[PDB]
Amino acid sequence: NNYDGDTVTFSPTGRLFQVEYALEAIKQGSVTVGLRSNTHAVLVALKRNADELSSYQKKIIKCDEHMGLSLAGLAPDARVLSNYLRQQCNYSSLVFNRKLAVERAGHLLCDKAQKNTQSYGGRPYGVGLLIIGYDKSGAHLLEFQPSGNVTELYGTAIGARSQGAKTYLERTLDTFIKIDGNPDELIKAGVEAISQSLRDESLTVDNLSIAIVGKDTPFTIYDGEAVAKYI
Amino acid sequence: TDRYSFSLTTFSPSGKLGQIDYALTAVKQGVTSLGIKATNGVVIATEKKSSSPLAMSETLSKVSLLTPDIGAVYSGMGPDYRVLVDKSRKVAHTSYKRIYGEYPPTKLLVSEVAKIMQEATQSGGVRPFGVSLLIAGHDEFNGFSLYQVDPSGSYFPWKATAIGKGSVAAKTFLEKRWNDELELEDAIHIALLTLKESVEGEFNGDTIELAIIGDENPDLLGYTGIPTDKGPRFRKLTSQEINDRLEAL
Amino acid sequence: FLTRSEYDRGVSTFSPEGRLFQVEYSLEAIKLGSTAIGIATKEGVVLGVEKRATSPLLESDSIEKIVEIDRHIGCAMSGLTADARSMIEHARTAAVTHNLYYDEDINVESLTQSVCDLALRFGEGASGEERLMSRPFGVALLIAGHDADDGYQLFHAEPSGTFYRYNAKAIGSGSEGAQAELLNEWHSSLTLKEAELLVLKILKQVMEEKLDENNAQLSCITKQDGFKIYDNEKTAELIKELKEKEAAE
Amino acid sequence: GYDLSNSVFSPDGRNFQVEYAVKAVENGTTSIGIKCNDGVVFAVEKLITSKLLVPQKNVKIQVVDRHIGCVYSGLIPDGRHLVNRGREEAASFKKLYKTPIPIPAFADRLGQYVQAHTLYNSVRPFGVSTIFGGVDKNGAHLYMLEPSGSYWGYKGAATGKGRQSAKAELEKLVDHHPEGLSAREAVKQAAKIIYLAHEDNKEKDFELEISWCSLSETNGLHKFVKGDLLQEAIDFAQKEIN
Amino acid sequence: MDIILGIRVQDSVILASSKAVTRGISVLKDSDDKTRQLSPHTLMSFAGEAGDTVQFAEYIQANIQLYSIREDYELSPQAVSSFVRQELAKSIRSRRPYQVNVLIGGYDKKKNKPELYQIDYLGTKVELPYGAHGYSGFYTFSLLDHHYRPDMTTEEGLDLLKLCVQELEKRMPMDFKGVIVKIVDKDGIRQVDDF
Amino acid sequence: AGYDRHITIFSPEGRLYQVEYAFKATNQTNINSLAVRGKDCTVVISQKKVPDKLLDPTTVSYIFCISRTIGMVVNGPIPDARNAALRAKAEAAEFRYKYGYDMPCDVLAKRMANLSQIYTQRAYMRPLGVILTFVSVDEELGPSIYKTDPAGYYVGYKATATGPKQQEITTNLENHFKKSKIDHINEESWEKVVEFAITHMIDALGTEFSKNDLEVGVATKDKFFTLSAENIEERLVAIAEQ
Amino acid sequence: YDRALSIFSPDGHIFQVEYALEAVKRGTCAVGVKGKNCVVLGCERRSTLKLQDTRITPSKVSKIDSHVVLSFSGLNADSRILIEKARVEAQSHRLTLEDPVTVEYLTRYVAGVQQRYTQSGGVRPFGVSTLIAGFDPRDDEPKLYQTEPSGIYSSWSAQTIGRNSKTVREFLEKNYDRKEPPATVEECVKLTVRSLLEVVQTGAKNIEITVVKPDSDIVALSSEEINQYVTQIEQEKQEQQEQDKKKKSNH
Amino acid sequence: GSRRYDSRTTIFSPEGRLYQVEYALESISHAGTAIGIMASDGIVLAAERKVTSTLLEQDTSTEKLYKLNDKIAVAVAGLTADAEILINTARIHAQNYLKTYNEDIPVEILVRRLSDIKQGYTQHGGLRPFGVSFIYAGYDDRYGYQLYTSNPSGNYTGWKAISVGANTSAAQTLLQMDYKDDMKVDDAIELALKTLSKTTDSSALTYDRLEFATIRKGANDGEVYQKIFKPQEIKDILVKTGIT
Repeated sequence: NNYDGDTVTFSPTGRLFQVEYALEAIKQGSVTVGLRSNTHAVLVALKRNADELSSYQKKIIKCDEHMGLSLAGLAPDARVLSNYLRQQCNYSSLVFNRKLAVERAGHLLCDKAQKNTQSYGGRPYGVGLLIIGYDKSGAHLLEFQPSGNVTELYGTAIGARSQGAKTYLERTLDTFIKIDGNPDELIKAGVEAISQSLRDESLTVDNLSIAIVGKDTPFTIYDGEAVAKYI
Repeated sequence: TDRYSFSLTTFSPSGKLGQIDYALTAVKQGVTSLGIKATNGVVIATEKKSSSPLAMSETLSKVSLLTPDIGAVYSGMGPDYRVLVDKSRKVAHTSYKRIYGEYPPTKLLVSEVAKIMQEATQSGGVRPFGVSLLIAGHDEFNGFSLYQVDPSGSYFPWKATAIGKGSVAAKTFLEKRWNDELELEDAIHIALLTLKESVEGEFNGDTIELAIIGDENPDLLGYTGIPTDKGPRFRKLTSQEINDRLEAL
Repeated sequence: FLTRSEYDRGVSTFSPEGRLFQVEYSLEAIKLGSTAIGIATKEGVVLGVEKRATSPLLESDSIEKIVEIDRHIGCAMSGLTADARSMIEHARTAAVTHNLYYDEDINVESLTQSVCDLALRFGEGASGEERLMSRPFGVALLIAGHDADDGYQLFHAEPSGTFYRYNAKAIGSGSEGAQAELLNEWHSSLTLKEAELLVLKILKQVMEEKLDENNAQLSCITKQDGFKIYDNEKTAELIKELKEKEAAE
Repeated sequence: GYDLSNSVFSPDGRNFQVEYAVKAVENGTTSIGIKCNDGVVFAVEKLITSKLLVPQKNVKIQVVDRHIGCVYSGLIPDGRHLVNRGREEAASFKKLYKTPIPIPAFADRLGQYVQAHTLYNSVRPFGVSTIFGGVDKNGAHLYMLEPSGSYWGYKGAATGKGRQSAKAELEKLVDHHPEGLSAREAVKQAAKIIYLAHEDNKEKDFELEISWCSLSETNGLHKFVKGDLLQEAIDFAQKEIN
Repeated sequence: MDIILGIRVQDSVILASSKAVTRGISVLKDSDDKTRQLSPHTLMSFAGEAGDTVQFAEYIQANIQLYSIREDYELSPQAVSSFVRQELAKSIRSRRPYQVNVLIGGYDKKKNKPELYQIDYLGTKVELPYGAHGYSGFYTFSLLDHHYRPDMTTEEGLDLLKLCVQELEKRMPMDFKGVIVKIVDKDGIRQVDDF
Repeated sequence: AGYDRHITIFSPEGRLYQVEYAFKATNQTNINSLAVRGKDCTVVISQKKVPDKLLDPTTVSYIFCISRTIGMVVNGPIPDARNAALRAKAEAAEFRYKYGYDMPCDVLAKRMANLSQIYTQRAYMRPLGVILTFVSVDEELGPSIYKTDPAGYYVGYKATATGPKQQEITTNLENHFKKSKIDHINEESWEKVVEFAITHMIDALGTEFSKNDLEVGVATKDKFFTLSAENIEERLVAIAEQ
Repeated sequence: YDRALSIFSPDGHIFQVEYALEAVKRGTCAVGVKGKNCVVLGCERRSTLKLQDTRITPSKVSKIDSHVVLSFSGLNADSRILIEKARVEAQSHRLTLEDPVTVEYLTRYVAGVQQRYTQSGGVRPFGVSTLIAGFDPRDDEPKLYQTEPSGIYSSWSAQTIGRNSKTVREFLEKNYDRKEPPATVEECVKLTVRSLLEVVQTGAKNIEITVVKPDSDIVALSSEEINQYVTQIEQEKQEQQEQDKKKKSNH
Repeated sequence: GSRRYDSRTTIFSPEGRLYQVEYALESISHAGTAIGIMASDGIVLAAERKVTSTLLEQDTSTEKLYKLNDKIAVAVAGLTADAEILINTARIHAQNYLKTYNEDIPVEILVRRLSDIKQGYTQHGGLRPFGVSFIYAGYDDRYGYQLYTSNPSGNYTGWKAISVGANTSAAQTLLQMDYKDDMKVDDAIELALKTLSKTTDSSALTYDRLEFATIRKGANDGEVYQKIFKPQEIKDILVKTGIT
């Protein structure tokens, strides 16, 4: 509490420090990797057990049958935004007879982050979401920050060891863009992505949780022994 | 967001309310004013002072009309005087002029304005009005009456009293010059003499604002042929009639 | 005492660690709870709690930590029980709401997630909706129950708004010492009565009192017979059949 | 110590909060606005900060109504909120009067809303400079709006990190043409002055985006510059810097 | 409306209420009471509208007893009467109309005199030596005036009231199957099973 | 107590630290004003200075027209100038609505004073940082000046100036009415009072002017107008030929 | 207002809940003891100050219902708010569910009421602890509950709150057996009076006693009766102490 | 913000006590002295004004004595400014009760209603408590004459004889020494006057600085004469007790 205070402070460095702090929420979270092609999106998520009598913590939430989100960070924070994205999608289905597109939903979300930074007694949400979908304009992968920035990427990560996933994806980038209508290949290259983002916790067929979306396939979540064909 | 709903007013640890002490100190930074209650009237007097000498003070007033029997005059903060005079008028009309059709008693009006000062001490988001007001008026049952509402929200009746920075001197003076028989004429020559000890600048009837809650005037009513509607007992005296009283000491 | 921090005038504020500070503080209040051990089998879930007493005057058979939420969902509460009084009431309302709407059982996970939604509501006035708590709760639950579509479940609900499915979980003061042993002794070959006795055996090690039936309490959830709280005499019987097996090692 | 709240005053006339908000905008990226005779040309620098990014699929230039471009720098989410408000305020005008909001009338709505957040302790001041203008029927206009809730007319305006350089090149261009230049011809000059304004900041690599509202080529609606025109403009600037 | 009569005896108020209850065109019940003891020494009987009567009658017992337990002393019948008046008064102005006609009878042990009151549905309090509402009232008001005396013993008040019952039965087209009798006196609030 | 200078509340001394700072934020821009009474007219000039070439000069103003016969000339910052401008326009319209004739100067002065008063008495309220001068020609009171200020106090005048160097201007007006022995300039042409005013402003500030360093407003009866830059230059050509 | 007045403390408490428990400790002492055919609440009447009329000063045991009495210790302002809220419930129960309250439902209500002012902000916690006693309707289980300002209720077979309460609790482990309560009103009363004569002292002045017998029998005992019991306890105690003393001498 | 500037004023200290109540009680001990003495025929409430001058009017002053209702008057000691809201709330409550039950208010009800108002301010809102201490004189059927004093917490206790404001402990001892259980209004007046003569900062106690009112069973069989005395009737009983 000097310049480092609540959501109202500047701060002679143009910052607000509430934003950097909520971005350590993400860092303290488990790793997740997204990657897309022009015909398929794939999210490959690392769940995290608390103990061996505890289960693994769901990391991927279905928003729609062509739209999905997967969180990284604080689970209570995620649940206020996840309810929100599904709510405006069903709203767009009702009113406009239309799927709520991924790019537009990034803009809606953006302003929802902004006003709890605007108002005193607010706080930024300490969750960053990766949001995939397939619409009438094709595949999109958005990376959402506690900042409120929405950005469009071919493949990204957030978590711990997020740097190691992006370096694998910088080499192999032009390979997965020209693989199209073969979802299998994209899934495996993302397994391979999250291999460089292990804390020696292993690749395991109940640690890794997949969800895909196609042109030709709904949103589907693979878990348990639906992941064994890659692993 | 907003949550000022908690008072900026608290009790100091040695007893009292801290802010009303600070506010009384601010009343000794203002102008000087006095009021004398005679047998046959009330006279009120104050000094006209202005920021720049090229300022027009004749188009400006520091004795204001609340109702046609009841006038006020201040010593203390200007901005705070101006707003509280308009509410005095708004509560006198809504709470006795719709409910009984006629202008309030002076005692009833003093309590109406003392609730406004109380609710500026109480409640969050506020501080007291930093003024001492004289509320002089006439009512039909306790005769002529003069009150002083202090920044606290108490009032006290007096027979003559003074306020502002020259208050100690002025009151010592009024202690011998008041009497159980007094004429309104004699009270006018008195009030000028005292307030002359309190003025250190120019001295003229253009600078001394005199109003009397004397006796009715049928000419300031604007109409005739009703004996039932009486004239205002207040009468602000134009500057020329005041310039005469300078010699009539 | 008086921890070195920068916030104690906010409640939804960060934190150079990057985690809510109040939430953090809450999990270090579950260790002032009394020890509740809970073993999940595939044949029932057993919830045992040390009731805790503090005088022998204290009548302790009219106090319990076991609360029936509905016929097929049990809960045992540990931590600060004034907070949990409000939490339990909320779930009971939801459970009945689902049976009104659909004339069907509520999922064990679906209910547990709902009381997590309640716990996220601390705040001065944030987000779109009103905040009707100022401060997060300091109580954690072992919601046992049985649903038709995943069988027997045991969940741990945190005052964080986060939930993990456990197959045995301990909460309270003696939580750490219990759970070490849970990691070691549990297998998926337990039955209803072997699990039952396994609760009183580890509950004896984290017993700071004396193991008897007036300070230890059992409860089961069985599919076709519902949630049934073991009477006190039957709990006495099990304590004795423990002593046969404790002089048989 | 006068940073407690945004309603406080300092004895040097300062209001520490608000001045610190300018530090936030200086970390932006170069953004220009060209007041031409026929209309306006906005351009924004879009950094490619990674090769994993999908180029020309993110906009930082969004229209408000159909004839007011708004291009912002500073805090990108915060500007998306200030742009979002002015679509509500703009549409209210059109309903109530059946005419699209005039550019000087729009200037007032936005200005007033930013000024408001320094009169209450309930909210935080916005840390953006927004640059907006377009063509109305009383002609083309340009405004630069401060995070202080202050604005003035401009014959050219700029913001960013390369703002010393931009504002400077823009004096040269108003000294080439005292009678001003075509918005047709301005497509190629926005390209030029963002490029010299990136020599300070040449650590990174960028994609040029340009937009215009002109009466002469886009019939007063604010459309994007695209196609062959866009890539010729890029080529123009490159030959100039070499 | 049905039977509901008061007579102010020297030392007591004798109230009586109809047994018969007809909602629809079939008598459904015929031993029901229409009276609820407010306080140890004030009884209130009611008739008026169906279903309005049962709810609003429970409402007054609740509130007057709320105040009784606050002050560990009981309100005078004059004071309870005024409360019932107050409420119904607000209710003819208010959105939903109540329509409850009440005889409040009590023995005040502090004025040492039995008190009888008639509160109509409009909201008019009146002290009376005998009273009645509705249909029954039209035949009895004149019948009680005839034979009365200022001071009459308790068992004389019963005999008179049974002349009024007996008369009613002949003349009314409605059937009421006899009354229930209650005495409110200085020695408490009792019933007489003799009809 | 400990806070009396970041919230509005009396000091130990009985003064308001917060409000004083508002009066110490009025000399930032460094605009000066001069206003004089004709016999049938009111004249006010204000400075217009732009620091760089790339501001368009037309939009840079300080003379803002509230009512049809009342002009309002603002000394202090341009964000709080716009909030004050807006507010008065709302009240002025409101007045016309409920009494049936367009708002007197006197009452418009009294109204903005009561709004200033509230901002120095509410905890979470930022005082206005402006002195407003209202110039009018009334039909009942004639040419008048009332000046409002952050305190919430107003005062009338023969003539007044504001700015950092205002003392020099006090001297010129004091001399002017020391010689005449009347309380206003006696001129029948609204133009030469604009001329007299400028002459005293050149004398007083010790500095030469141009059309663009001036900004001139005149209230005659039943209209308020501002002079354009062309019409301003002419007054300086008729000043030399006096 | 809506600002937090309770902020969770990192030592596993809330600061203001612990301050509230202290506000009862500096409060006046109540002793409550349940028999097997009565409940008895004895409460101290502070009468240190002279010239006080006790007839117009209320008692520190207040009957909520006609068969449920409540005594209290702690702050005497705040206590009156909990008691007005609890009388309102007592009637409500009759209105919507009929029958008078059971001891348990009310006890839970007072507990949730003090609980609301922690968890909510802008409302600070109370500092009052109650002994809630009575019999349920048509039963004769004497039920003695205690509520505390943390928002927790406990049943107890005998309980004490207020100043030097711990010293009284020590007495009750040895002089009241759980398995055998006293079996007469008169014995149970002489037991609680003896407890009051130790931490309040100064004759029968300060001693107030409410005795409840099943089925709506609440009576509060006259000064004269109290005067008889107190003087008997002192003489009986003098007679006993002295003969034990003698037997010690020789042995 | 707001959170920043908040002190917290309704919270506890480790004492389990509220500063703003003690601080209020302190400020009543700087004001004028107020005494009530209950006779078997009446109640005398006698109050000393903390200000006086030979230019103070006495003839429109009822700045400590105020009628709440025609059977209930109070003597006021504390912040006079605060008290005025509470007085008019008290008059309105009296009237509410009187409206709905058509019968004169008990003294018990009216003292408790005020105590709860004061209670509301310490309980919540972050407000300061009104700093007033009341002595209520009342007659009601049930208990006859009744005397009650209440303090800023919101707590009341009945009394036989009491003193509040400045010299609380001193005047009280005097009252213990000369109190007869039964008195006449004349014995109550005699005691009351002499105590305030023994506690005043001026060299002699004068009529021009005394407010004095009674409620007298000077009228009989369910009728009471309420009196607010004029200062010239106060002058006259001051020579009877021989002060003057």
